[PDB]
Amino acid sequence: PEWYKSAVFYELSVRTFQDGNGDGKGDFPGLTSRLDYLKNLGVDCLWLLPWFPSPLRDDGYDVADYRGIHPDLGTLDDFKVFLREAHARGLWVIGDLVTNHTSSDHPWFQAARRGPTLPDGSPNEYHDYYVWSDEGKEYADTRIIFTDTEVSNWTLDEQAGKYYWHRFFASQPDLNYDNPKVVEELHGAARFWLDLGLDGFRVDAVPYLIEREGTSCENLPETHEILKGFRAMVDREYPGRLLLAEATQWPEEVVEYFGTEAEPEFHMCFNFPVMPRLYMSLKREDTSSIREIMGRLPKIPSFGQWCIFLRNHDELTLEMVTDDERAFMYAAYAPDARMKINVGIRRRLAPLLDNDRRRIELLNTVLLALPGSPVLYYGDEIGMGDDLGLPDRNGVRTPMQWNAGTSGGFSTAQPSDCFFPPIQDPVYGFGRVNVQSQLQDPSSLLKWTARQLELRRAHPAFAHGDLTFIETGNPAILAFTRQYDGETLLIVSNFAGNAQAGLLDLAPFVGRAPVTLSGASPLPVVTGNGQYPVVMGKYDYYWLRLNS
Amino acid sequence: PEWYKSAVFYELSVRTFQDGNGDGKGDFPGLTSRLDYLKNLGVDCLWLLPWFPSPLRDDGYDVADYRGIHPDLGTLDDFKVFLREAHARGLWVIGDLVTNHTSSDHPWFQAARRGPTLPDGSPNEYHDYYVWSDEGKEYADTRIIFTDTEVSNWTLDEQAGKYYWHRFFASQPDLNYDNPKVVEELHGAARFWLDLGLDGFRVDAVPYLIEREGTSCENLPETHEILKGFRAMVDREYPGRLLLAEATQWPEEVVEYFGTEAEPEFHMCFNFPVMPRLYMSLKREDTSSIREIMGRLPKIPSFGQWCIFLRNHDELTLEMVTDDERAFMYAAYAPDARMKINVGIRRRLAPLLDNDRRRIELLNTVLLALPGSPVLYYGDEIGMGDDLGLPDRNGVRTPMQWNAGTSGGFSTAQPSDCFFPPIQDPVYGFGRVNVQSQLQDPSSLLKWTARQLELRRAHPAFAHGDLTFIETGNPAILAFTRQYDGETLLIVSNFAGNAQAGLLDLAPFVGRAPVTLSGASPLPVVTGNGQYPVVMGKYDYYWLRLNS
Ligand SMILES: [Ca+2]
Ligand SMILES: [Ca+2]
Ligand SMILES: [Mg+2]
Ligand SMILES: [Mg+2]
Repeated sequence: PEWYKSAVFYELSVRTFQDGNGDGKGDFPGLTSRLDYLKNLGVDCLWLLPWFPSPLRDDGYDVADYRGIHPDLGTLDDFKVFLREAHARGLWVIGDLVTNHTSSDHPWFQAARRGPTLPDGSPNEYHDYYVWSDEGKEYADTRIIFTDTEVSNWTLDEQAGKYYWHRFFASQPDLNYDNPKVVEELHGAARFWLDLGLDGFRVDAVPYLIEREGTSCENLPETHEILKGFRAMVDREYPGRLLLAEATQWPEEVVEYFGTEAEPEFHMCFNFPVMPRLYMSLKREDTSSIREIMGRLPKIPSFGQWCIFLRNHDELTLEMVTDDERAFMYAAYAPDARMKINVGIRRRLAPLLDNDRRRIELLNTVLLALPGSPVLYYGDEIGMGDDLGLPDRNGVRTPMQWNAGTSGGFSTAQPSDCFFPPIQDPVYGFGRVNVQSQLQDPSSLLKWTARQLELRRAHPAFAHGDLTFIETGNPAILAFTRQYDGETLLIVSNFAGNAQAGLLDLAPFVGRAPVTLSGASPLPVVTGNGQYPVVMGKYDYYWLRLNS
Repeated sequence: PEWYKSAVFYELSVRTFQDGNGDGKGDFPGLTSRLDYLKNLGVDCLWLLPWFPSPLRDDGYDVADYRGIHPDLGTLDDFKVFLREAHARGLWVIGDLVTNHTSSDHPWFQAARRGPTLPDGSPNEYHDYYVWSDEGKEYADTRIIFTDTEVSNWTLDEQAGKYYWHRFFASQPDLNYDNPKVVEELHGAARFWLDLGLDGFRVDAVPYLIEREGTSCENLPETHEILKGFRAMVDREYPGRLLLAEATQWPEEVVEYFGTEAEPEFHMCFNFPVMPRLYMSLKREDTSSIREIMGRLPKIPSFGQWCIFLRNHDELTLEMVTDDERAFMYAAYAPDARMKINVGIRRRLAPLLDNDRRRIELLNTVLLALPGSPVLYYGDEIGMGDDLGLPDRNGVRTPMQWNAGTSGGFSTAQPSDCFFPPIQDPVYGFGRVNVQSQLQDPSSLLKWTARQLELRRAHPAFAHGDLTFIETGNPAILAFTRQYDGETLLIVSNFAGNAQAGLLDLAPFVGRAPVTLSGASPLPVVTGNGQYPVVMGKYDYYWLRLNS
């Protein structure tokens, strides 16, 4: 099995994890100095948010140089020391590859906006890197992702006197993927980090590569053909590396980003479809949407693995739910207007769940039990909160809370001088929520998370097994089996806030003896018709194995 | 029923609870400012720790005066305005009436140590307030309560050329209740206080205030007789006022401190026998000794009400258990030698349980669901810790952690300047553990404790019902009914740290449905032989109702 299929992933931002030089901004020596924490947590793969030169208008997703380290973060040598130190402990590291767009400061765009003809009359080879219209009327009816900021995906450049296309901020013009030259520029950018030993990339915003009149300009077959060539290049020149897709689409579209056995595409795709449903079910005490949306997801190819997640550095996206589900999620998880942004909710995991550790634990166990490799949002493992006074999605990117000291140990700069201010409020601030506290606390959420990954790590069925929902006769009780190489696990979760009963249909397993995976406390052998009664307490989770 | 049977009791110490003036010592004006917090928590009755003037060689239980206010805590003025406010919100206030002994610095000993006759020739009336002994051989077959500090109960005084008796410290000379001017002086002690508004007293060290040869000098019939007088004096002169007794003995010998219907002693008595087997059964994951010690209590009189508790201002006493049980307890709950004292363990409740909230919540449920009126020890509702760098049992008596400011909000004096230092450590300290934080946090242990009080108060069969244990087929699962007034509670509690299956014996309720007390989700209907199957997750509590 390929290494990503057994990996626990951890998403962090360099600028926001550990400040190492007192200026208030995270950097590569600060991260390096913290690799022991990441390793002893149970993390296998670090996914780093963009680290390139950038004005930071979309926090570095507006790349101005695909081949440097951003001056806030240190030097290209600092990055080389970090990559070497992470590999010595057995961590993989992936980067973030912004294929769809660059920053409007990228030298390419500064050359492109000078018109099709550079002022001495010869053709301007860069003008064509980007996507231009005389009046910005093409691709109408296509939607706007940043609904609270942009009013058109086209914008007029003052010096070219034409419009350019951008699916995101106006400072992030789309790259033109019908220009073969653009394809090689990025294959070459991927080559520069892969040559240095990077283990692969998260690949950003992949559904939006190619645009076509008369289409939504999402999931276009031309976009898949490009992504196929990225994999064909990685497959030939860098066997073993990982390509992981960001694609918030509906199930029948997401699964396509794996390609096929004959035409592979991505190795991994975030399971965006399940993520909203975890939160809906919890609030409805009805888990059917989890089962319904899961059942819409086709089998993926042999090399493929889902990456399961609860929250990331973005808002909780309601882009891919129905109008009614969206409206239901806003009412349940966004009671204040300031809580929402671009068809999303911009809150951290713990505040989404009313800080109820039981609910945090339940979803964290659903995160570890579905088919796939899990990704942890940095700081979620100590129960970090949010700062919704910050703009856009910055509120869920406050600094990591290392201890109760100056700026939660993130920096020796004062809180007001850090890149984003470290949280200080009585519930979620660093005096109460910090890593030092929770390493010394015997029953902290940090120790739980570690123990629970330790638990997962000891049963490969969690990483490689099939999946089979079990009828429970109570919508509050979600039940499934995970089967692999002999072992059968049976996973039972109550999404209600009080005690619940069910009749598990274990008819296929009559005469088997369930045991807890933690300590093998025995449960009644399944007998008779196999209709098996269970009771559960509020948010309980049963991790069992079925012995034959 | 009488108000005590239906009340929530809160134990606190004025010195430790809230400083009003700035000198690092909790005073009555300050306690009076925190009366709303106790009201909103759902507490009915404050049991205070001795507020009387003292040298404090045993935090107020070496009493030098019985009829005034220790100047640390403020004035008698202040006490008035305090008892006026506690009553102006619906709070009963009881007091600690220290009986078997006084402080060696109490006028009646100061005078008594001058000998059996004054130098002028007139018999010293006071010399026989206390027990004396020419050659200290009278009363050998006796144990010393404080075995870490006292070698014997006799202490040779100098100025009276004589030994004198103390069951506790040499600075607490025992009182002589073969003297009737003594008895009068402690009926007169009371009269002082109940006449101002007080509602009763906890009675200190009842089983030891009468001593006689050839015996064990505890629980002697001569001793119970005086107590009957106190009750008699109180029923006669102050009707509807409480008497609660510290009676750490084996069960039957304790029940005797209630009186009988004919001649009655104490209304209320701490259920010392059960409090240790809770801790034992959690570690053993085997509740059998919880039943056994409740199954060895005799029924109690009508007016009689057990007082239930988990922890208090002392250590966790292990005095009344078998020598096998006392070794296991130490092995389980005192890994470090300096955590023991006087055949006991001097740790707070949250550290005793590894700061594991699930375990904390569990014992609290069983607290509030066993037959009695419960007493909560201050700070346990937020999870406070213990400081073993304090002497005696003062490690579980640190300042109330109110917020995250100067000294936890307990005082404006810095931590070095407080009567005892607040706790500052990364786990239990007041930057992480305080009231302000827990007021603001939807799922805090504070709000959980007051939610569970609200839930106890909607179901009077907790205070007033009887009690019947139910078979479960698994010693880890403790279940019992509490019936009263045509309502039946079914209380099911799992003491194991992993999931447990049980077979509950519900034969008497065939055709009834258990429904959760919280949220009213019904469980399946008891059918057949009433062998009702259950599964529980680690430390679950099911609070159910059985409908006709
Ligand atoms: Ca594009
Ligand atoms: Ca005595
Ligand atoms: Mg820095
Ligand atoms: Mg004071």
